[PDB]
Amino acid sequence: RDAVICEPVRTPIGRYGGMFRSLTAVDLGVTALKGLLERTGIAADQVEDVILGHCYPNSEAPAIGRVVALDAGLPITVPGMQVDRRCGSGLQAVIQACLQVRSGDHDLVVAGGAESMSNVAFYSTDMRWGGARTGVQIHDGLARGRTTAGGKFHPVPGGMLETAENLRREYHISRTEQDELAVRSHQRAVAAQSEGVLAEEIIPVPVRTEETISVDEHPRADTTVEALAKLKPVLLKQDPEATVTAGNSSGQNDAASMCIVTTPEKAAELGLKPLVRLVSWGSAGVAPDLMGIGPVPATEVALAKAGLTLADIDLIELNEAFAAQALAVMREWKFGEADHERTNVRGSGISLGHPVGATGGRMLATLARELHRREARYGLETMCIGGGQGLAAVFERV
Amino acid sequence: RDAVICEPVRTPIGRYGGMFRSLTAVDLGVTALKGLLERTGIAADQVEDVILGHCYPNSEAPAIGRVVALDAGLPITVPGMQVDRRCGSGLQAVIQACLQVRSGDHDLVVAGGAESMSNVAFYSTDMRWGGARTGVQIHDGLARGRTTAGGKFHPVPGGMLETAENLRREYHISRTEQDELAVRSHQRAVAAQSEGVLAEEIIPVPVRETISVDEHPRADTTVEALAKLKPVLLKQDPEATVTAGNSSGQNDAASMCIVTTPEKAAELGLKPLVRLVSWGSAGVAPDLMGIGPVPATEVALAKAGLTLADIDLIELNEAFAAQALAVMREWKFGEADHERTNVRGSGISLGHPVGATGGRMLATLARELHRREARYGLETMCIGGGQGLAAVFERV
Amino acid sequence: RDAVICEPVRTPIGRYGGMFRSLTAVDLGVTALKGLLERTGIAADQVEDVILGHCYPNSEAPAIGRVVALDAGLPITVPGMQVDRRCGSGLQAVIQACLQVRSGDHDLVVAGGAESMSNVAFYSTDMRWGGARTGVQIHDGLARGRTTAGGKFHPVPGGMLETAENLRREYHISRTEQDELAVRSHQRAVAAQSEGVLAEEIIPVPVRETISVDEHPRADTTVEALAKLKPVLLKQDPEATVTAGNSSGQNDAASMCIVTTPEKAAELGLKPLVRLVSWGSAGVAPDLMGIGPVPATEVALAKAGLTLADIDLIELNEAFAAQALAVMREWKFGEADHERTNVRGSGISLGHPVGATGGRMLATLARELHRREARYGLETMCIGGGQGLAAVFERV
Amino acid sequence: RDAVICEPVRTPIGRYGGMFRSLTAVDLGVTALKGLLERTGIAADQVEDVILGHCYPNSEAPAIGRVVALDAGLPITVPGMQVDRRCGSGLQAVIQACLQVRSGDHDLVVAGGAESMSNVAFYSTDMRWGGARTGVQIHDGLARGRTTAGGKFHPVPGGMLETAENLRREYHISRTEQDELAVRSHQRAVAAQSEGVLAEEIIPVPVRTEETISVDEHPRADTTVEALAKLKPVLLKQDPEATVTAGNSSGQNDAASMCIVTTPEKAAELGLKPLVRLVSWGSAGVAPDLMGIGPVPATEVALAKAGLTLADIDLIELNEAFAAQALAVMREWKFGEADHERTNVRGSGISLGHPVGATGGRMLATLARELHRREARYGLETMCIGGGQGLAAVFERV
Repeated sequence: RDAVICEPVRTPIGRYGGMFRSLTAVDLGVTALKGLLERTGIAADQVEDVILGHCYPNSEAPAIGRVVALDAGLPITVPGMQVDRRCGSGLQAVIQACLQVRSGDHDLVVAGGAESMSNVAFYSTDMRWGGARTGVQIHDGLARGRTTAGGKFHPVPGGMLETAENLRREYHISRTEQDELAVRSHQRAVAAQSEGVLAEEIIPVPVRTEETISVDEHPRADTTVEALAKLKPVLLKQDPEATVTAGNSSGQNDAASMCIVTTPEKAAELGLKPLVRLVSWGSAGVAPDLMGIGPVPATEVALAKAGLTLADIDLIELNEAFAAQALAVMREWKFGEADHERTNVRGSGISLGHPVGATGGRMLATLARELHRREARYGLETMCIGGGQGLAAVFERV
Repeated sequence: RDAVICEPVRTPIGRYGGMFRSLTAVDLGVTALKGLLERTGIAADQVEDVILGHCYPNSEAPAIGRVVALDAGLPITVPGMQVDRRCGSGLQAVIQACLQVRSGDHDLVVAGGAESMSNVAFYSTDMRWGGARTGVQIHDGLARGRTTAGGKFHPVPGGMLETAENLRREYHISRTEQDELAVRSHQRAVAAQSEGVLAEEIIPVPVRETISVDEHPRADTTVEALAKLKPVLLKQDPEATVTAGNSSGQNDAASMCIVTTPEKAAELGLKPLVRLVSWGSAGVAPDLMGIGPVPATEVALAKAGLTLADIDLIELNEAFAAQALAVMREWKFGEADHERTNVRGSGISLGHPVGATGGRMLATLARELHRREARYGLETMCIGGGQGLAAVFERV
Repeated sequence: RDAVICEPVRTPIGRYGGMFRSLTAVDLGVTALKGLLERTGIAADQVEDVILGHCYPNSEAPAIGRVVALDAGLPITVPGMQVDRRCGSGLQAVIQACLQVRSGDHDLVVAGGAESMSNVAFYSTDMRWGGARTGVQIHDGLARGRTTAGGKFHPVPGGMLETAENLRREYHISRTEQDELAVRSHQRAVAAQSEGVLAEEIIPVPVRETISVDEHPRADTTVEALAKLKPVLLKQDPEATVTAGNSSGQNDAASMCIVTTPEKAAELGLKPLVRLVSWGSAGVAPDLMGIGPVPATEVALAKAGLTLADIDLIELNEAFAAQALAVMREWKFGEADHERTNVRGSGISLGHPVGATGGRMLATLARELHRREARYGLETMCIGGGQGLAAVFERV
Repeated sequence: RDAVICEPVRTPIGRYGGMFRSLTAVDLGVTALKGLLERTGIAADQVEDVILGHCYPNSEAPAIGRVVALDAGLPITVPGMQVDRRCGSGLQAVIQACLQVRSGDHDLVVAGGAESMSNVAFYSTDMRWGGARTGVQIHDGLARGRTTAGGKFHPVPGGMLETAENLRREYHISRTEQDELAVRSHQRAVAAQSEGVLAEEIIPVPVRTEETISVDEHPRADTTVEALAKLKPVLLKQDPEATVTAGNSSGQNDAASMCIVTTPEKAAELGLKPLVRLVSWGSAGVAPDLMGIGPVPATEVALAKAGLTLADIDLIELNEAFAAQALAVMREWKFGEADHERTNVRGSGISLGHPVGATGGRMLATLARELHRREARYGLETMCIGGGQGLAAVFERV
């Protein structure tokens, strides 16, 4: 039986330290979840699991999908959980949801993701037993995670950005091209805002001052290659040829994404309108210091399973973790000017942001809704993953 | 296709602050994973995913299954990830493994769990934008999580231990009943040790000395001795019964198994022990979490078209004696059922290294089914925050 | 022999969280000390000791006098130290400097104070020997010191402010009288600004922009406006009167001066402004701390063979209007006396940067005693935890 | 007027994390102070000031002398305060008490020191306004203080220990020499114990599992050059010629010290028995990275003021922060092995411990009492100070 995606929504995406700074990841998740349930009008006891991608969990919200469900006023009979495959966590959550619905185990579950990078904890492993002899180290959850996802045998001191430079280096990718991709990104997000399509994607978020925010914080209409040319590469001191700036990289962000994963039968029965179904997915491991190229093997797996080629794909969502990383993938994919027209049509991580746990759900909402709008057939959602992985899923319009 | 479980193993279980205090959750997981690969002799590049339950993750090891893969020396081509459904995380990892093997997506994956509760972080969310007006709090990862899992509308100030006092109160469970279960638990664990059946489950672990025995079980445990302990919530509640002796502890361990198909198992010369029949999950009141196994088991049994009468062996994690006794009252157990339940010990005697508990129960359930030539096995646990998880397995 | 005070200076006084927030107590101390040496033209190796009152010290700057000396570029041969007698600390530093000059041990030393209440540390006594059992608490140094200065036998939960309410209650001091004094204090501060007399006390501070103006005094304070403010402790006490308007605040600053002999001074071109006649210290009940200046002053007047009527100028740090008015009650002040007291403002308008307050009061008293060609000045202050300190100086 | 010292006493000295770990600096101070007043019988309202050296103050006890007075039950009329000149703080408190008694301001005050190094705080200056852009550090009050004391232009990343190797290197001091000094220190402390002389100095401390402790925790009778040779130099990694070990270094410790400072005329009126009068004191600054040599110029100043030379000094207390550091000073003094007979005759920081704020009064209680038992005339007390200072005082038997 099929697994279909219904009403994929998200909150707007705030900047790190920005408009959502005072909201927890649970706050955003509850908003998105309540928005989803209001739009679909389904009974709350129809939900059989809430599975959330979530990359900086802590005991403020253990097994966060459960906490989100309770805090949104779902029955205590609704189970939930947390998954982490770094940047792929929100797609991981969806795939998991698809497997347990296709299997006959559940008829309807929620898949999503929530991240408040503004409020990632500082933590220490030296206070339980005392620093009387070692001292006490405190770690930024965000900063520390950049150096550890490849474990002790594959060190990347400069984390993901360092690997983005590695790709720049290996693929001989110019700064200009990187900032050019950056500009397109902002233009498509800003275009999509004005063309009124983001309205169906977004659950507005009430913050309190009772101001309801319904626009993404990071996109800018005045973005240009000349302005971006002025930006300093983050690793310039250690690398003369460094190209990666804050301007052609995705930032740190706050957001939540939610959707319904069900069977076509159950959806008809509840008056849902399925937008896509899962055709295939793939995962893959690559070298931690080249994590950015993770989408290429992942996508090959997903395409092979489905019996498709990349030419069979009408729409592409590729999280653009860094411009150099994304361009590397598109080089491997042998992309023309023509291919950019079907890729990241409403923006990407660079323009919208990268609220890690929620990104898979953002890309999905965009992909699902745009396939429908273009009456296109196949979509590919794929992303690189810190520590050296890739995830890809192929969807087909219903 | 069928998904079968092969070579379900685990490290010994260390006490909180005890023998494994110097080892991280990754250290423990790496040792279990390497011991698994060494026993099965399978090439590392056969592993298509490492899915681990891990309830107190932090940035020392993001997406821990991937880190454990790489730190165990597995190729960069092996993916991995982390899952948290509290106490059910280990079973959850196994279930997901079965779903992606049964679906035809993967042929062979590793499912397991890792927890170093000795090294769970202290943390704050008041230090980034400053604690000028709010003040600053630093939370014990363990302690804080006990109160927040039911969310803001179902806080439990006394954590999971409060929920056990609730079930004891509701079910009229005497202190003596609880301590008898506890004594039974230690008896079985120690008996299992002396019998030598543990050598099959356990991956020995080297510390800076090579350990291969569980830290917590005690041969000398008596009802009279346990009567001497003071209930943790005595001040709050004069008829409190839950002590450190009839509770499961905080612990360190890692658990690993192969999830694969009969066809792939046979090519690799593996010995499939059980296959997954069905599973069920459920939500209950956070303050009554401990009852979680009752509706989750119903679901798993319903799906399998079985009844509890059809179940030859049961693994129930006994987070607390009072919690477990409440489950078994709903199951209407007699003396005799006790004989097919947790026959090599439980959380009370072996400890509860949360993320790794599910794989502990599976290693015993899978192996004990084969050892007894029995047919059906049930694995179930309560879950902090008010959930339950259950899985039915069938001997291959 | 004689001890005379030369060139008493200070930085502007920043609000807590305000204009100097990014500057450390050492940043403020170094600026003030460099300003002092610049104005005086003294050679750096002529400084024999740097003694600083400093009430929230921490290991970023141990024995802060020495750190400030070295960071201001004095040679490694210049000793330095830290003193703490709460609010009296800066006066305590001056008195110590006088003692070891008058004794003949030293010919020239620097006395001062430095406080960055913006950067007072958060600290914990639970992280050394382990937090699992107790939990880990981290305290605001400022919030914490509110309840501890009187020890365990004389608790004052509401801190110094509670003692201000105590004095309000004992002396039947009206809310309106308090606010009148607060307006008075702001008027004199701005007056002193506009008249350019302050430019002489102040070493301007460069921030990443040079600042030379105190942050808290407001030209527009009215009894009408202050009446709107709510008593901090009104919830506990309906008759509470002490607000943020008629209290001294939390602030950042440093003060410095030269303490030398008349001969060394003449020899170096220094212009001695005053000499220390006498000083006194006293302890009072922690819960009536604010009355501290009354016994302290009597001690000091007594050792000087003077009476209060003999004093030409008073500096009284008004930590709170209610406290200040209580002292003035006991001093049987009349409207005329208010004219010779705190003529350039006080804690309420300028702020109360604890360790640097004594040096502020001294810079005003010394220089206003020359402006007015007067003879004796009194500097006195209540102290955290139930103390009082006072010093009589005489114009040279 | 002279300043004379009566009844200098001290608590036993606990080890870092040892027998006094559940006691605060105030607890130790209250005990020593109650002990002083109970021995002497001095009426409490005769005390005009309680001045305590204290190097790791925090808001648990602001102006610690005042707190200790109150907590010891003294009348609310007794003022008090805290001073910090690091290692010199206990002597500094005594010197200040002498100045303000010699001047006529006071007739009688308490001077002492208190330190619970077991209980020194960890702290941060990054948490009030947030560490979003700076990150967060938590510092050991103890380890941090050792690297910051010389300010920004004289950083010492290796702390006190580094300065000790510096002295070892510049004075060509052998490990064996250092360990020999350490052995002797323990011998003399251990002998002082068995000879019964320490009971005069010591105020026994009640502690609850209740026991009464009256013996110093760190001195050990089994200290041998052979045993010491076995320990590895703390800075060996950095410096293959490193010689300084925990065995030839003073420990971190908890204790408190108290004495009466008064005039001959006041002591007579109350029937007190003064032990010594303050002849002179000196203070000096040296390079922070050579802080350990501080006593040499400090002592020169005190001797010059006194019209004395080192030849006139019958007894010497020198706090040996490190054997290397102490030997360097003795090398400057041109000390023979014969001078060891008059120097630290009941032990030193290496054996007895070094509870910083209370060390000054520890040395004074020994010096004053030993000067009378030997009916010698002059005694010197000097100490090197972290951050590059020295403090010295000459006392005369009364």
